[PDB]
Amino acid sequence: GGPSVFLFPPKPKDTLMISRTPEVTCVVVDVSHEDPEVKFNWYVDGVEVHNAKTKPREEQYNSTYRVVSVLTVLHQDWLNGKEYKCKVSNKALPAPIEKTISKAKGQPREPQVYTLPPSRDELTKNQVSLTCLVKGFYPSDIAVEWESNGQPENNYKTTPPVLDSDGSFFLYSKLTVDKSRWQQGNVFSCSVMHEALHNHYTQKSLSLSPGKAERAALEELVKLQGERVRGLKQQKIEEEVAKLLKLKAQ
Amino acid sequence: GPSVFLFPPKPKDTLMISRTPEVTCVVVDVSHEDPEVKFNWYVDGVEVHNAKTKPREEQYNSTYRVVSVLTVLHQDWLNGKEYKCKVSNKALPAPIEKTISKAKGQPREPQVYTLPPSRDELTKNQVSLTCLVKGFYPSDIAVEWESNGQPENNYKTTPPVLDSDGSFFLYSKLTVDKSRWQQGNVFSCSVMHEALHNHYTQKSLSLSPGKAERAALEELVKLQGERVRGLKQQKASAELIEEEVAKLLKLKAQL
Repeated sequence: GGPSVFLFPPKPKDTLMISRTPEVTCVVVDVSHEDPEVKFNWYVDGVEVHNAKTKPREEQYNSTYRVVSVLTVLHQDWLNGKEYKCKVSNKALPAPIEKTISKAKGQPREPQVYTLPPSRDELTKNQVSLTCLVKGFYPSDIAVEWESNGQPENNYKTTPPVLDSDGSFFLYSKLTVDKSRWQQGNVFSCSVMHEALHNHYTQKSLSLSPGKAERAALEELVKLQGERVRGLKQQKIEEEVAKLLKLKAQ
Repeated sequence: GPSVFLFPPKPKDTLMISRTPEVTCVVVDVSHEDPEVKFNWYVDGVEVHNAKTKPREEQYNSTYRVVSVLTVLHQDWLNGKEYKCKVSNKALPAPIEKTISKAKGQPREPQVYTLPPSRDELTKNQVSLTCLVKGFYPSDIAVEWESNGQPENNYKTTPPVLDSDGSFFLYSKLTVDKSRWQQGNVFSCSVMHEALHNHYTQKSLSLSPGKAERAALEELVKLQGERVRGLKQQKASAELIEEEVAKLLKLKAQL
């Protein structure tokens, strides 16, 4: 047993938002101080590529080196299921080691997002738990955050994806808030990114009483469409502005 | 060379006195060149001799996997005693020593909360009953669902997640046909943890009618009772009586 090669996929969030840079990471561990040089060759569907960045080596606790190579990938390439291969050469190896990685294969399935208010039993406590169930998704690569009035909530934790009996995945995200914020009728939003959602995005809202969050969302859309009409009017025209006035009325 | 893993007892086995908690020491990648392996077990530095070694299982890569299982006392494990597995093998420069114990820290009682299905989910054929278990320490816990004193078989539980206050939470999701939920069946989320009285608690969850819905139900019961008594006092088909009596019984059941 000489050096070992491990290959890690991009962060789920990075593959789904076009604004972010998804990268595959090739980690070589148990590199001897004797022969600590490592050459990486990268291949995309068998075709060699040259855009990989090499990180500086790091000392492991067992007085060996860990060496990392990071390859930027195209959103579409990763999601289309292109195979990424890392070939590692080192003098302490009889031959180069190859590892391969790609997105999980299988019929992608759209996540169903369900918000759950606090248990009546939990309303005795000073903090309450807002629950978001995300279920029936494939593959397991997913991102969940919480918002309140278009601003990120930071006091939440998400479970890892769990394999369901039907071969899809589910998880739960738990947002903790002061009971006062809940009782005041604030609207909280569970926001989910996944490859199988329209625009890779959905959100579900949740508040102390039923139609209040639905009414709130409708008013927000009215505001934005009003700004859109005002915008197009200040910009210039008449046909397109009329169509946007029909949207506002809807 | 060979690698040693040490695994703790199943949480349910440490909590029920009827069950046998065991620590498992697994050695993998043992060469059939030097395939003899001696296990020494220590409880808080003190060697013990009650360990049962399983046979030897030639792996696909023509190496051996050897497993040693040490039965532990419920009390010893929960009191946080350290269990050490020392593995000696001629292909090793020195013996490999691995240690395991229950997490150290103030044990904290889990709070159990059942959550009915999202209104949005009641459009679908199956619904999710949710059990939130939070504020527990340490992470060792067991969660099952029951209905009418029988394990429900379509549920999964998440791994314990570390909360921002240093305690753990998880969720257990029971999937049921929406019919079973709608018809007012009681489901129970059952939790075992060292910090619970009797290492056990249960929380139930069902559909029942509100205050206003109960009133309407009582009115229908009255009228259908009059209708049934009417048809019985009169002579109408046992058919029609059967149908009407069945409806009346179903109404009463909903209360």
